[PDB]
Amino acid sequence: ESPIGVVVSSRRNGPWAELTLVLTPQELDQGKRLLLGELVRVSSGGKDYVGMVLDGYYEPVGRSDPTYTLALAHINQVDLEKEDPWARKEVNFYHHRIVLLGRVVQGGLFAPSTRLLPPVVEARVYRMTEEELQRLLAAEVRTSGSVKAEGKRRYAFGHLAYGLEEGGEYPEVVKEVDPALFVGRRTANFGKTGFGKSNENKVILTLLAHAFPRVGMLILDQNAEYLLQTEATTSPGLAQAFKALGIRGRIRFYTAREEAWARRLKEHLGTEWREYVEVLPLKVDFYHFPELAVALAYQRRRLQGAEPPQYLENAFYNLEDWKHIPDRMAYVYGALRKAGLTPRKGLKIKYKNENYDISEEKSWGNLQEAMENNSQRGDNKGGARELYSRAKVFSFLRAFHAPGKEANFLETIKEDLLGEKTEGEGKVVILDLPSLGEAADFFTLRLMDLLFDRAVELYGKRQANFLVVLEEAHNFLEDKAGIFYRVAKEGRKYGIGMLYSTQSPASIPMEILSQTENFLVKHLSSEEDVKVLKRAKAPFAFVADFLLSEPIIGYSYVYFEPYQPFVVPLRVKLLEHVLKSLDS
Amino acid sequence: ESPIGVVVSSRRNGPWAELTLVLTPQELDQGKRLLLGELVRVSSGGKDYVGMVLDGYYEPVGRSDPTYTLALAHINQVDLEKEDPWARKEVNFYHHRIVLLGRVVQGGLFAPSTRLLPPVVEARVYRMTEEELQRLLAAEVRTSGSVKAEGKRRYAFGHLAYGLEEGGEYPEVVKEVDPALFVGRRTANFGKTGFGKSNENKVILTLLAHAFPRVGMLILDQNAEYLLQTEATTSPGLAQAFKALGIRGRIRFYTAREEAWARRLKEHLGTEWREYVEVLPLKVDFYHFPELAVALAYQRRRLQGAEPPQYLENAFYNLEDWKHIPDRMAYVYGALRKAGLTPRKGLKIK
Amino acid sequence: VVLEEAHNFLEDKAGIFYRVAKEGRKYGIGMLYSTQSPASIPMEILSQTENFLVKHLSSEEDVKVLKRAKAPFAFVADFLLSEPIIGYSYVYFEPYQPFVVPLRVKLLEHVLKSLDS
Amino acid sequence: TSPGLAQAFKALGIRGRIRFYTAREEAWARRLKEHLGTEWREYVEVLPLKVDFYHFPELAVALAYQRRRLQGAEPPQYLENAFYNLEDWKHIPDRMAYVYGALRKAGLTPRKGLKIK
Amino acid sequence: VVLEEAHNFLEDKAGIFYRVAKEGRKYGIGMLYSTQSPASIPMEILSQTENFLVKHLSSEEDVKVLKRAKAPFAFVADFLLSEPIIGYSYVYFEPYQPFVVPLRVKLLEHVLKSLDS
Repeated sequence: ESPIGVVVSSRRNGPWAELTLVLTPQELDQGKRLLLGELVRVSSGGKDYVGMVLDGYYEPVGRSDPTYTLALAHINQVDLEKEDPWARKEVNFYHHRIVLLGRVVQGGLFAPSTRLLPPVVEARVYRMTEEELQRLLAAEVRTSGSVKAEGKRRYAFGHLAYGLEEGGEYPEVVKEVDPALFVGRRTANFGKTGFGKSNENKVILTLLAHAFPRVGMLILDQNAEYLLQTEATTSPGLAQAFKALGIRGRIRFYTAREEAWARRLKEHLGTEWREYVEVLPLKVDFYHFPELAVALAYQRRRLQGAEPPQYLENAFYNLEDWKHIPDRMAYVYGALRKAGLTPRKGLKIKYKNENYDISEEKSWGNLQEAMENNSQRGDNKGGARELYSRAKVFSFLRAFHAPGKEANFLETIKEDLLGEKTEGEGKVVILDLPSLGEAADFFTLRLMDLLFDRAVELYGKRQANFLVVLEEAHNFLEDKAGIFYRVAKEGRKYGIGMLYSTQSPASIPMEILSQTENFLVKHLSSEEDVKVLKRAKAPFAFVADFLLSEPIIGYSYVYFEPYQPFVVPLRVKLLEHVLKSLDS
Repeated sequence: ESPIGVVVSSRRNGPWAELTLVLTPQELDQGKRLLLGELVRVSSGGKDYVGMVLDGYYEPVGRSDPTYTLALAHINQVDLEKEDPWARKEVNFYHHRIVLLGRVVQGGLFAPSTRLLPPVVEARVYRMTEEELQRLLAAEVRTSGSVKAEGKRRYAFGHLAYGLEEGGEYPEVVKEVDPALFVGRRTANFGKTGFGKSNENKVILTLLAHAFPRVGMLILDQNAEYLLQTEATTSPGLAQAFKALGIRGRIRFYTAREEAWARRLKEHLGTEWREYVEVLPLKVDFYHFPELAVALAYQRRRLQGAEPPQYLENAFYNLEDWKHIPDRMAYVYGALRKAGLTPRKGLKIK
Repeated sequence: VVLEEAHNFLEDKAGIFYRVAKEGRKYGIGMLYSTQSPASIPMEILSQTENFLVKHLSSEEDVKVLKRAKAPFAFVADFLLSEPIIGYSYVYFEPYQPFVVPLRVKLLEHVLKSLDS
Repeated sequence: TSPGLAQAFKALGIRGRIRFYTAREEAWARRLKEHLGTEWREYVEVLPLKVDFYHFPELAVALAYQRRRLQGAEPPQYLENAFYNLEDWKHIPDRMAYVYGALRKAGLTPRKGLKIK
Repeated sequence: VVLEEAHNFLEDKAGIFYRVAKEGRKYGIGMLYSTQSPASIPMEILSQTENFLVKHLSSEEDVKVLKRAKAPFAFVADFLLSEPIIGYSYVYFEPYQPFVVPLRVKLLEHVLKSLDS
């Protein structure tokens, strides 16, 4: 209840007002210290201001020579702490710099900065208490003289901390976050690898599922750390988090390794694991969907110089026309069978006028010979015949082919997220991208194009209401004509949110960064990464030096646009403690 | 075990916390000195910090005029050491700056930098011991309240040194690396030629080969230095190191001068050199891979303004299609034959 | 992949070596690249590099870009700029190393004599 | 609580000045009925936002030519030729037959009674 | 190979003399090239050079480039800029020479007289 020190000066340094505080020898003996980045209370003329410690330095006070006094005692082996108390009282001062961030007025409105500069005899500095700190983190910017809205329930996201220093942690001062900030808005996760990215991504997704049971998710799992993230560690995944919370029939898992994941799911979720996770195949029968086979081959590696062959281009554009002619479709099916794709039993074609059986080895030989008897003159050289002759281009499709499937998981996911009968009620979709091998990039881009077009059709009727979780976003957001770039720019108009994570803010386009609403930043060691962060968001200039020099795991700076007063340093809660708290 | 000097100032300079201390005449006469870049211990408030010596200079202490005093002592031919000791002790001070890197807490956790700034009357500076240095070099970053992870075996890489200055070499403080740091990640080697790049690269490759016998290497040797010892140097190559370590049948050497390299390998490794190194040709049959020849023609020098001919462009972009028409392949084979490339016996075209 | 004089290959952002250096971690391909001109290497590769071994550099731009890439290299700029010592290198292995460590590096002969024992 | 231009015009008594173009006429008409009342047709006029591409093929050609072009732009030659010579083609009927046939094969339903030569 | 007015042959990266300078050490071909403006030589060739014999330079760009290539030349930049002395040369042989040494070079007549004895 006493002032920390004495205010000796004040001024305005650019757009911010600052004051100088001095700690006396009597106070330093009692152990009174000020940490950097700490928030303090400044009282001047009946008004309370919000302050922050910026700098600390040593200056002589009065007519003293600290260097001569201290050096002389060392030479004479004089113990200042015990033998010469009067020489210790004249050099034991310390200075600090405090900025005035603003005020909390009315009913939680935050008035930024100030136009009144306090005189040195009217200003006092106090240490904030836990009750005051709780009301400070709830302050927010609204217009003027208006009533606070209140409303949706809030959830604890993390508690205030000032680094790893002893006494700088406040477990009871928690920042409560309304999960509505992550619905329909962009969220960026920055920081070095292995500093707490996955824990705070799973915490966000667990709060969204609990608070909003009608908002879906599309998780493109690149590192396989979202379904069962036990991963020989002790941090649970979303499937285990949902089991604890009692959420059933909301996770749909797509993978090409169904047997491997089913065994893992059984040993972690128990015998009843099918009530929480549904496993679906990512393999497709290319005989049922030959248009996917041509599209996959049309957009392959194309070593250095891009050389899309003419015969693939003709088949790519005119494959739908060929489906009405059984004569031409024989070459398409024969091309797939020649490459080595195993067909289902009983599959029959209608080459010429005789029905052949591709699945049978003897009849497949007769069809092969008949395709050479006709191919003895001009006939229809080109088009379908080119595919049959150059059928080695479909060799790589063997890994993705499963006879007798008729699934088309691309259409299944669209019905899961934007289906008419699947209206609301939530649906979490997790895709095992590594199991898709080299076709993961083709199917991910094709899926996003399919989902975005359906979201536009629903405009004026209902919103999409699903979130896109993207990992290593710098590989997808760097192209101004990419589908992910368009979603991150035009997705707010159709109720589509994005939670994209990357290790470097400098690799994201500045126009994408300037539109992101929520920022969660961890340790960054690159000068350009910090500079880009300060360029996009002005408030991040007060924590720029801390980010460069403090590799602390689990320590994050959060900022939610547009009505948050300042950047709050937080120690993000572990998912294990979130589950226990949500169990009440 | 006494403080090195007296701390006279402290502040924060950017993202780091620095302090200024003074060395007294008594300490300089006994030979107590601080090396630049040396790691020291800082005691403050019952806590230990790691500090690094960054700068040193000379500044007058008190109301003294060192220039006038020294100049007038020199002018009058006065031995300050044995004739006027008071004047000598009035000006024999030195100043040093030390930055605080962080703290070691729990069982080796490293807490970086500091949010707390020490008052000048309680801070003290001590020299580090070899045991403390060994403990400090083993510290690392981990979350909180956890134990060490340990695991795989480590191999010594080098020992701490503070330059070529005497007394700054610590052979007992070795740094041990885990070779898994080099598997699947990126490593950069910077420095001008002749200052130890090749030795470090060969040490890293030998450690990786010994520790991980399942990971291969593709070495692009532009200087012909990684296989055998270079002229005027006795530093062995990878073949000699593999022979010493007993690794057999893992090196496949590709060259266009197999005879000379075989002679050198017989000279160095001996009669049984074929159990360690396999020498292979570096030639391509261009009648079976005409695309290689077409590409080699298409990315020639093109001096000054580039001059890529149209026919070479269309060949480079349409050889795949031309491979299915006999006359185009006949023309290409005829061009190759007219160039001078002898074909294999019995080759027939259509 | 062991690559020498990497500034001739990593400069081209459309080249194969740039793509390898940027995306080889996913497929399990490692890179060890050596050069005496760090300033000609793109900042993305420098900032995403894990292990660093730095020796004497006779150019201010190289040391400046080294400091810009990683913050802990800010305390060893002058020593690198002014001291041509053979076999003396500053090492930094990411991501849990506190600071840059100066080392007199062992010779290959000593390493072999230690390994065979 | 901030009113739109339609509600402000209704408050000010300004009639027949707003012409609203949308592709969701039904939903916007529902919203206008909810907000402005039964006489919303005296203030706001809702009009479609569609084009008959069989009568304006230049719009279709311009739409196809200037599309997204992911990564580096790769404009096809035939699209450029059409984009620069459709006006000339308009005076040669059997060349226009190909354009109309392509539009038909795309899936654009035509009006009743359309004839080509 | 002894080359005069080297800036006319070393400008192009695809030239034969550029390739001889860049890759000629692996085959045992040496080069001694003379030019008046160091700023006309590409920085690759300048960084690949070992021996430097520098005389009076009056342009700031030349001395700036020379300092950028070789740091030890920053100690004699002003002397080079201000003193047109005939026969006065600063020598520096890489990579083990401590500092740049200023010399008055022996004339050919005196060299012949000394070598005869």
